[PDB]
Amino acid sequence: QLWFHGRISREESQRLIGQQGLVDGLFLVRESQRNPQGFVLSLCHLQKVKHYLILPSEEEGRLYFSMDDGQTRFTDLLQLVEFHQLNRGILPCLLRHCCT
Amino acid sequence: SAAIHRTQLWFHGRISREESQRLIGQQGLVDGLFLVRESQRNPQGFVLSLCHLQKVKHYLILPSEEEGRLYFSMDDGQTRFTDLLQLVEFHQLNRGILPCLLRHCCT
Amino acid sequence: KFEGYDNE
Amino acid sequence: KFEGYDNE
Ligand SMILES: [Cl-]
Ligand SMILES: [Cl-]
Ligand SMILES: [Cl-]
Repeated sequence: QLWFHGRISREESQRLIGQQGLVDGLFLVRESQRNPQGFVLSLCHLQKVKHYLILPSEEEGRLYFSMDDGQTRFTDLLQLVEFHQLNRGILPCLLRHCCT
Repeated sequence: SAAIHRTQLWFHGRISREESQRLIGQQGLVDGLFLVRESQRNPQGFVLSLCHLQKVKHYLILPSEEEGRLYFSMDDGQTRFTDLLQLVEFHQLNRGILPCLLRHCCT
Repeated sequence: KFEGYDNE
Repeated sequence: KFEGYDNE
């Protein structure tokens, strides 16, 4: 919900994250402007903003989202976010604070 | 208790291991058929009973606390979940340490 | 690992 | 990996 920012650009995501402190684990999710069927997880780690592409995929008629080409699959963006609030996965840190 | 997992069709309360094996055997022994039950003696612990290759396996789910936040895990905190629903929903799509996906609720 | 269970 | 992103 509050972590989803719609169709904002990468530069805007970096400005929003910088404006709130550059704290480790601060994050937002945005629609990818360069992949229209994808999303981007923008995350602050070690006073730097990183961006992780989330792509949809289909296996046996089942749709899912993944950041690692289907090694870890999620039914929706909420499930991906909730998983990574407790598990790092391929991310360098946990998702800790939602960027307003 | 009124935890959210008690609203789920795969949650069967305090049934025994032998009971879970009979219940899963009665429903076809289909791969991915599963239920979650309360441990008869572990405080706040649960067991995932799962059918794979006509054999029923049992995975202990234990609670743990990281700082002041509780989480559940089947692997001593390698993979952590806030509640049993998040654990089950994850393993419907990802095998994790399990031999197959959770496919059909045993009920 | 947990004795009597299939966790690995 | 994905060009232009930090996925690893
Ligand atoms: Cl981007
Ligand atoms: Cl027994
Ligand atoms: Cl054993």
